[PDB]
Amino acid sequence: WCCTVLSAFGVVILSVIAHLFNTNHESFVGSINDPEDGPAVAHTVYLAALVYLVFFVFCGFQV
Amino acid sequence: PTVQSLSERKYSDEELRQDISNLKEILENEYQELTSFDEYVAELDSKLLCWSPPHVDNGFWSDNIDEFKKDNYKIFRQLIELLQAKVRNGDVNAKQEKIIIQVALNDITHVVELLPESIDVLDKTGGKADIMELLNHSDSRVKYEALKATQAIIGYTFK
Amino acid sequence: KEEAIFRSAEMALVQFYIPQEISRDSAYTLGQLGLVQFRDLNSKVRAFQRTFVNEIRRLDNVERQYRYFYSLLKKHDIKLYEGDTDKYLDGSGELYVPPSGSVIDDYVRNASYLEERLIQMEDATDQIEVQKNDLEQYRFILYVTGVIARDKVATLEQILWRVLRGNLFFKTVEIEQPVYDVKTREYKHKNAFIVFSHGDLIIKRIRKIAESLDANLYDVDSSNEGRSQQLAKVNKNLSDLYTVLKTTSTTLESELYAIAKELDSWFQDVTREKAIFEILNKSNYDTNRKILIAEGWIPRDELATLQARLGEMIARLGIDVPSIIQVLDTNHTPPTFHRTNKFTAGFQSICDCYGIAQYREINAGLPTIVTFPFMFAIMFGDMGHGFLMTLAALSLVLNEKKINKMKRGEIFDMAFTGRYIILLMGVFSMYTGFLYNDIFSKTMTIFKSGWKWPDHWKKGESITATSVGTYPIGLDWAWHGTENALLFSNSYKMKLSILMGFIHMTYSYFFSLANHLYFNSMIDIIGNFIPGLLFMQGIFGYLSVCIVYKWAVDWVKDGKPAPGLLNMLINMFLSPGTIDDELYPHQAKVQVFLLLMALVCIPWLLLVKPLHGDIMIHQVIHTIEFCLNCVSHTASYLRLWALSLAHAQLSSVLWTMTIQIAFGFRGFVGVFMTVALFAMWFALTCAVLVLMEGTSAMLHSLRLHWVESMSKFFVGEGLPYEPFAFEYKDMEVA
Repeated sequence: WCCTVLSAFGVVILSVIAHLFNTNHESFVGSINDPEDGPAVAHTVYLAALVYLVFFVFCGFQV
Repeated sequence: PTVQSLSERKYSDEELRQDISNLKEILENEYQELTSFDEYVAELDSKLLCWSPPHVDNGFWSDNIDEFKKDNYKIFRQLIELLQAKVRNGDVNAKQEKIIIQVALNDITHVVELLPESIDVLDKTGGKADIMELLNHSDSRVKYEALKATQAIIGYTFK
Repeated sequence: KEEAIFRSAEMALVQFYIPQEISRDSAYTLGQLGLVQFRDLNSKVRAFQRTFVNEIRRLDNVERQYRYFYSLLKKHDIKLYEGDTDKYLDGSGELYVPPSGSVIDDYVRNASYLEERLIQMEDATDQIEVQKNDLEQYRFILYVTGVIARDKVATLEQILWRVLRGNLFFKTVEIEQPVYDVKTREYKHKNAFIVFSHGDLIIKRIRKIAESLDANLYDVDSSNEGRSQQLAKVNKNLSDLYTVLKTTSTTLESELYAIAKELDSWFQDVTREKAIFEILNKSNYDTNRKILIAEGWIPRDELATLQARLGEMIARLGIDVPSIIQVLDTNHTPPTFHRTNKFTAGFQSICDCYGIAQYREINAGLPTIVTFPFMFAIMFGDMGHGFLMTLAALSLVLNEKKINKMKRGEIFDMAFTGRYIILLMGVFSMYTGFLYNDIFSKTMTIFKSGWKWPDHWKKGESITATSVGTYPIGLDWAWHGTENALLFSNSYKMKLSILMGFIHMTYSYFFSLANHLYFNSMIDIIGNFIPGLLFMQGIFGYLSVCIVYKWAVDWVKDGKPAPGLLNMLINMFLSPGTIDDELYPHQAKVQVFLLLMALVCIPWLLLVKPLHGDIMIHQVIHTIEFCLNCVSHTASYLRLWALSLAHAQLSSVLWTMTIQIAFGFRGFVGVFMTVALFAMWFALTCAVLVLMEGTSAMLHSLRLHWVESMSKFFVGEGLPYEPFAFEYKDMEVA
């Protein structure tokens, strides 16, 4: 119940991170110090978002 | 109780205060009636009892208990037998008869705590067993009175 | 005509004349309205001289009876179903003002009768305990006999064989089920203590020893026929006692459940009656004369409503007796009442927690309602954090009906009362984050970044960017991870905090002028307002103007070196000026003149105020305090930067930890780790940052408020208004 909000927030954040990585913003893969494998960053963030959404579904309760 | 509550309330008129004092003084008639153990005994012998302050004579004074002790608990035993017969008469379902039966149950409960000899007499006469059987009275007040009487009888029985 | 939050709050004095007979009805109507504060004219005498002192004692006895009823309900886990009904009564009182009723004596008698059944139930419990003790004797089944808990049978046997060294047989028999003990308050496995021996003295000694061994002896006859008869009699008595106890328990439970159906309502009514009696005792009254004649406090705006309600009560009264109020003048200080809207009550409470404002008209403390969220935001910073806490405040605000229904809570009660302060704080923080390009230490760069590095950035060597224009709003989008970024942001929020703080101080000072102008206080104005304004303007406003100017002039293109703002202040303080650089050729002379004026303003504080004294020492102390406090607070306002930079660095470090935990190698195991890393980061951010940083920062902004803003205009303590409405608690019997 309580963890559902956390899972949803994590899913949203990971989705935003994946979008940024795919777009290759100045942050994240944009920085040279950070790994430049932008597609890899987007893939990792998207899969993390999928896991977070699965956690959201699991925590979802009806009554 | 209404007179007592009114006396508790504030009086806005001196004439009202005088009237309240006069009513309080006149309330001594109830006390005089209650102390009349002869009046209570006559009412018990009378076919009707109105649960007047005389119905609390035993609590009001030990004179009522001493009078009921007479003839080896027979003064109380006669009233107990009369109440048991009235219960067995089948008229107790009436509301006025229900009130009379409640008064009789209260009197029996007072008698039971008055002296264990009365309890022994009631048990011997079978009145105690009949009261215990009829403890599940339909009327809530009658039921409470019968429960109190049974508790008084049981309390002395185990003592 | 009603007045809102604009200036030192409004109130008025009025005397209400009422007939003696309708005193209780008028008191109930006023309490339901709750718009007056009766002056304690009759409370000058001691409490023992109260007119309703005997009625107060009767109400106290009724309250004691209600407390006993609540204790019984708790002892039998009653549901107190009237608690739901009590909420409607509070709602009924707040909305339609139901009549109180004159049956208070009837409820008093009912409470006495309930105490009668309470004593009866206690006696029934005692009888049940006795029967439980009697039931132990029923365990006797085929010389001294007794029963003892099995834990001590061996010890009793050893004591018997020692004290009675001779031969004495024993007949221990186990009990199938435990039996409750009185003192121990527990049921323990027991065993029979049948023992036989010769000698009367020996029997007495055995009985005494068993009694010392916490035993309860029994007189069961040895004869088989006699023992059987006694057992049958005991069984019959136990059955009768069990039936009687069951009936008594059922009756007591039914009575308690019936009482619980209206126990809360009766308690609320008793509390309302007690409050009415207490108000009457404090209210002025006479014995011979027509009772219920007194004065009190009431707003001017509520006069018509009070008259209409009094007329309605008189119509509802059983006697046509007029009831109105009279407004009279008095030099005794009036109270102060703030008109609290649903979303400004929290702000008003926060502002007035410091003290009680002076009297005038309208309502006061208003600018805090807007400034506190904004000043908390200016140090909260993060767009994401501000948005999250705004969402939390929205969640806590949309359910106000449920929030009122729910328990207030130890800390949540303060938070629930702040369900609207937190929302404004979140909105302001979201705006500040829309400026501070850091969602969570991240410049999203919605606009176009005005900076550009050289065309071919070195393979691994640092470079310095160049810009052609300014950012449309907020920090320039290129400042992310830059080495200069720390110093540039520091030099930014130096002037940011300085300018915001001076603006706040000057606006509060304007408030101060407004409060002086509401009164006459011409000497006060001349001696306090103008010279303090001269000080803070001609020093710190000049510093702020210089800070603005150094930003106005493009020293890069103009070529003139930029003078040090701190250097300029130092030159102004302990030199005739002539800094290594100046804002303008007159600006040096202008700064010298302003410093001279500020210095000359000190005697104005010292001596212009008295104008007539021994009390002038207080004025001199106040002047010194004003100067020192202005200097210290305007120096302090950089503490807003302190909090802001702390928040920004904390967010950056938290995100760095989150990225290191989550990204890793972006593998399947890496994704698994990130799945928990993101949640851990969110939990840490929420708890530490939001729950703490935000509460602390709200405290910091409020502290800056009381330290500087209200310290500029708050005139001192005053009389807090009282509504005198019925509490309608109907809970917390402790």
